[PDB]
This record gives sequence, C-alpha cells and structure tokens, in this order.
Amino acid sequence: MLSPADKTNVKAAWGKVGAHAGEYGAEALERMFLSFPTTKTYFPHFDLSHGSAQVKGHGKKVADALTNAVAHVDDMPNALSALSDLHAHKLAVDPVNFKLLSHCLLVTLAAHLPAEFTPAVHASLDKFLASVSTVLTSKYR
Amino acid sequence: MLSPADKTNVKAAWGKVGAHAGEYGAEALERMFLSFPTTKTYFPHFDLSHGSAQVKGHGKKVADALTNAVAHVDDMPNALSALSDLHAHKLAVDPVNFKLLSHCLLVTLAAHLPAEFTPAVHASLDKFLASVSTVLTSKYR
Amino acid sequence: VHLTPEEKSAVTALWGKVNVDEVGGEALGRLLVVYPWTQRFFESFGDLSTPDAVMGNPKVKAHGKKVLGAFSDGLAHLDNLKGTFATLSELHCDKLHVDPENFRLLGNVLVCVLAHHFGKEFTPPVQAAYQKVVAGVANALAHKYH
Amino acid sequence: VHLTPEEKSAVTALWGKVNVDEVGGEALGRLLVVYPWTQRFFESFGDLSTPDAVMGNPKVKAHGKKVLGAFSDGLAHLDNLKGTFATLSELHCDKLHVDPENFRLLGNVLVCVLAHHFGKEFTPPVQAAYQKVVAGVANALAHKYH
Ligand code: HEM
Ligand code: HEM
Ligand code: HEM
Ligand code: HEM
Repeated sequence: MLSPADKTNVKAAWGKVGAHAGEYGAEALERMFLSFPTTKTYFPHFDLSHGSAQVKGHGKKVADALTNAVAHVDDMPNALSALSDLHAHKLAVDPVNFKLLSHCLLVTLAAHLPAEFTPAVHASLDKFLASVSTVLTSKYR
Repeated sequence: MLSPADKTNVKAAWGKVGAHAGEYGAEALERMFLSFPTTKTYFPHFDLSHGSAQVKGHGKKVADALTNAVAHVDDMPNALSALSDLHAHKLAVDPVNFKLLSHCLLVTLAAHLPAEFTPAVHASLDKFLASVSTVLTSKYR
Repeated sequence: VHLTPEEKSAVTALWGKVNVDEVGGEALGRLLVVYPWTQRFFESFGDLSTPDAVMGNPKVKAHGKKVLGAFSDGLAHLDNLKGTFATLSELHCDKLHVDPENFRLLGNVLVCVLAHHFGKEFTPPVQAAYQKVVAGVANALAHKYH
Repeated sequence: VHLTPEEKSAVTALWGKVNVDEVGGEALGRLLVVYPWTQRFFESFGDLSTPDAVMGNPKVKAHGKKVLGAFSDGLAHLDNLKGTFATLSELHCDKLHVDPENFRLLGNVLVCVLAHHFGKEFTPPVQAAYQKVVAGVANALAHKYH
C-alpha cells in the first residue's frame, strides 16, 4: 500500500521526468534487454538494435501508461484495467519480468535525476512500480 | 482473486486434511529445509533434525493459521492481521521463501490426498497459498 | 549436477518405476491449467478452455510424452546436462521464444505429479534429490539463451 | 563469471572512479531504507527509524565500507569468486544466518547507486557487465550455505 508520503514522492519524481518519459521508457527497455536477455523472448517481432523505432515506440507506450497511473494514483486498478486484461489474456509475461523492468526503470531514473533520487524517493518509486506490476498481473488466473 | 469455485475447492481439500493438518505442516517444513537449505537461516534457534519437537510444534501453528484462513477465506487480511504484523515487524523473511513453502505444502498435499488433488484443485490451492503469502507480506513496507 | 551417490541412486531407482506417458501428459496438462497464460505457447493444440479439455487433449498428451522423453534421456547424462540439452536450449530460445522461467515452473509441477503418483515413496530426501535435478535441467535448457 | 574482456575492462575502468567508503555507506543505507525488514540484521546499530537516521548512522556507514571493501577485493579476483568469498560465505551462513537473497538485493541497490553517481557514464552495456558481476558475487557468497 502506498502512503501519502509515497504518493507525494512519486508525483514529484515523475513530475520532473515530464516530457522525457518516453525517452526514459525506451532506455529502460534497452537496459533490460541487455542485462537480462531472456526478456527478449517476448519481442521476437521487434528490431532490438540500439535506437530501433520499435523500441522507441514501445518505450513511449510504457511511459504513457506509467504517467496515467501516477495521474490516477488513488484508483490504479481501474485506470490500468485495460492493460491488466491485455497482459493476462494476450501475453504470457512471467511475473518475474516485471521485477526486472522495474529495476531497470529505477536505474534509468537514478541515471537522469541525481537530485530527486533520494533514498526515500527510491523507496517510494520501488513500492509504486511493484504496485503497478501487481495490478498488471492481477487477472492472470 | 479467488473465485467461488476456488473457495469451494480449497474448503473441500482442506476438509479432508482434517486431523492430519499438523502432521502435514511439519512434513512440509521438513521437505522445505531439505530441498531449499537457505530457508534454514530463519530457524537458527530450532533443532532441525528429523522428528525434532520444535518442527512438530511449528508445523501445527502454520497448519492452524491455514485452517483459520480457509474459514475466513472471504476476509483474510483481517483474519491474518496479527500474523501479517508479526512477519513484517519481527521477522525478516524474504518474500521468495513464501513461494518455497507454498510449493512444499502442495507436494505434501499431493502425497497424502491423491483422489482430491485433481488439476482443478491444484490450481485453486496454489492460488490460495499465493493469496495467503500476499497477505503475510502486505505490511513489509 | 552436485548429486550425491545416494541421491543419484535415489533418483534413478524412482525413475525406473515411472510411466513416462502418463506422467508427461499429466505434468504438461497441469502446467497449462495451473498457470493458464502458458497456453499462449500452445494455440495450435485446440480446445484448452477447461481443465478437463486440457487434460483430455491428445496433443497435450502427446507433447507431454515428448517433453518427458527428453527429460528422461537427461537423467542418463547427469554429469553433463549442459551438453545434452544444448541443441534443445538453442531451439527453445531461437525458434520457440520460451522464457526459461517456464522450465522452472514445469519442473515444480513435475515434482508435484511424482508426489501425487508415489505418495509415501516420495519422501523428503527423494524430493530434495529431484529438486536438484529439476533445477539443473532448467538451468541447462536456459544456457544457450542470448 | 563469464565476462568478455571488453566487459572486464568496462567494470575495472569505472571501479577506478569509485569512492568505496562513500558508495559502501550509500548502498547499505539504501538497502535498509528501501527494504526495511533487513534492519532485523542490525538491531545493535541503534537508530534506523527514518531515512536520515539510517543514511547518517555512523555504524551503517562503517559497515558499508567493510562490505564494499570486500566487494572490491572480489573485483580483483573475477576468475575465482567462489574461492575469494568462501570464508565469508561460511560466516554469513553459520554465524550471521543471512538469507542469500539479501546479497542479490544489495547488488541491485549497488547498481542503482552506481547509476545515481555516474549518470550518463553508466551506460546500458556497462550496467549489463555490472549485473553479471553482482550476480556472480551473490552466487559466490551463497555457495557454502548448507
Ligand atoms: C511497468 C510495467 C509494464 C507496463 C506499464 C507495460 C505497458 C504496456 C503497454 C502500454 C503496452 C501496449 C499495449 C497497446 O499497444 O495498447 C504493452 C504491451 C506489451 N508488453 Fe507490457 N508493460 C509492462 C511490463 C512488461 C514486461 C515486463 C514485459 C515482458 C518483458 C512486457 C511485454 C509486453 C509485450 C510483448 C507487449 C506487446 C508489444 C507489441 O506487440 O507491440 N511488458 N505493455
Ligand atoms: C504459508 C505461509 C506461512 C504462514 C501461514 C506462517 C504462519 C506462522 C505462524 C502461525 C507463526 C507462529 C506465530 C506465533 O507463535 O505467534 C509463524 C512464525 C514464524 N514464521 Fe511464518 N508462516 C508462513 C511462512 C513462513 C516462511 C516461508 C518462513 C521463512 C522460511 C517463516 C518463518 C517464520 C519464523 C522464523 C517464525 C518464528 C518461529 C519461532 O520463533 O518459533 N514463515 N509463522
Ligand atoms: C523439462 C523441460 C522441457 C523439455 C525437456 C522440453 C523439450 C521439448 C522437446 C524435446 C520438444 C520437441 C522439439 C522438436 O519438435 O524438435 C519441445 C517442443 C516444444 N516445447 Fe519444450 N520442453 C520443456 C519445457 C517446455 C516449456 C515449459 C514450454 C512452454 C511452456 C515448452 C514449449 C515448447 C513448445 C511450444 C514446443 C513446440 C511444440 C509444437 O511443435 O507445437 N517446453 N520441447
Ligand atoms: C556484497 C555482499 C556482502 C559482502 C561482500 C559482505 C561482507 C561482510 C564482511 C566483510 C563482514 C565483516 C565480517 C566479520 O565481522 O568478521 C560482514 C558482516 C556482516 N554482514 Fe555481510 N556482506 C555482504 C552483504 C550482506 C547482507 C546483504 C547483509 C544483510 C542484509 C549482511 C549482513 C551482515 C551482518 C549482520 C554482519 C555482522 C555485522 C556486525 O558486526 O554486527 N551482509 N559482511
């Protein structure tokens, strides 16, 4: 469960991301694909080379979904409903992969937001991504 | 989320366990310690030899908590609040370990309840144990 | 893998009593029922909408037999799982695109099926040995992923 | 630890810019703040009740230095991590009773700290090499558990 403090921390850090969100999403994916190669099995139809348009395109979609979750932080299960259905019924993403992406997103944010990535913010962000992962995984069975 | 069929499935299965719950809890622990030695780090104060009285006693307590959860399947967070508090503030059990014990409980049930351990009941029991695990780690942070 | 001689013989002895046909069909079927999303890998197998349909599906049964046959051949090469499963690793990664985490799930389902079938005979020490085997097979099948 | 020479040079080059004492304190501190149940291994360290109490705790800072000093020493022995960490592995199992999953968590927190400190310079390829290293150290530290 996110606390009032967690919510504040996440809105603030994500606020600073702003219109870099799509770029950071794409970096998070590249970081994931390189550090954890098994995650590439879900994207056999993508060109995964550095700077790929499919990567950039997907990174934006992931980033927009996170932005929408932050915008609806008090109603995430409903705000992410459509996405939760999609992942459960059309994709077969093993839950551990969400942990891998979440980690890579933290690394990316740390790499770009030195002043905002404090210990308490790092903690709130990890809780936030864990909550998002839970929602997206909630209709699996 | 547990469906009505899962709830029925779990109540039936657990009902047959009956008076052997304590024995099965102890067996599941023994299986866990042998299969996954890292789990032993949480019990440095126990004699973990085969048949030791601490494992028997702990097995009963685990089993009784599960019995409690089955009876309060529609209201688990409330029924297990105290245990949730205990694991979050007094113990340091890494979440992965709940999956290990959950697997060992299923193995113990399969070994003892061959007629009742159908594929549908296996699915329900796995979901139920995952729900209990979720509740027990819900107050970690 | 690091298997003790009493462990090696415990595995081998039990396996000699295994009906690979039945166990293979049961293991793969249970995987598909307990973890429904894995059905995405088997779209061409037909009706998998209910557990009964899954368990009765001849394609599920035939493929379970094939999987466990490979597994079975691996048990005769415990000292070299990596070399035995190399081509199978490449295939799972390059043609099939299967997340290796699924190999771990099938492995544990397999352990549950063995327990279901052998009851008493599937003691905690026998289980421990099989957990090492199942993890070694998983790791071997994941080895050539890139 | 299978590390390409170009990976090994990437790791070493960066590590040469690290202030181990400072990074050690930050990494251990963030572990205790981000995963608060790990405070149960350090009840003798005094006040860990808020983020500033943890990050500024002199015992946390001193312990972080000890931890990362042993880590660096591992970086000089990448071809024999198991040997380098044997006695520490035994100690963490038999005396401290630390679940090895915590070594993986610390490794990931260290990676975040590196990213935080180096920014752009911590490129995706560099990170990938550090991920192999931290997994290799965790595996080495877990290897004597029994
Ligand atoms: C932070 C958690 C994640 C979020 C918010 C997220 C969000 C999204 C979004 C918005 C889409 C696009 C659906 C559409 O076009 O309408 C999508 C699709 C997809 N996601 Fe997830 N995702 C997450 C994690 C993951 C992970 C961990 C994996 C597996 C490694 C994954 C694999 C996929 C795949 C394969 C698609 C379909 C891509 C395509 O065919 O174009 N996602 N996701
Ligand atoms: C199915 C999930 C679990 C349930 C329902 C459960 C339930 C319980 C119960 C009822 C107690 C006794 C509390 C008391 O006496 O007041 C307990 C304590 C404890 N649990 Fe959990 N437990 C679960 C999983 C685990 C996991 C996986 C571990 C770690 C491997 C663990 C570690 C412990 C420890 C070390 C104690 C204290 C034992 C003692 O000092 O006597 N538990 N748990
Ligand atoms: C013990 C672990 C496993 C072993 C030993 C194994 C082995 C095999 C073998 C021998 C084949 C036949 C390859 C061929 O036709 O040349 C195969 C095919 C296949 N396997 Fe695996 N497998 C394992 C686990 C899994 C898992 C967990 C999945 C996915 C959930 C999977 C998905 C597939 C698929 C989709 C095929 C192709 C089936 C078809 O032709 O339609 N396997 N496997
Ligand atoms: C990179 C991984 C780690 C390394 C290389 C490492 C290394 C060390 C070293 C060199 C010592 C001092 C040994 C002694 O007192 O003789 C130590 C002590 C200790 N470590 Fe680890 N450590 C690591 C991770 C962890 C983790 C993640 C935890 C728990 C979350 C932990 C818990 C402890 C504790 C409780 C002590 C004793 C502290 C005391 O003096 O009271 N360590 N470690």
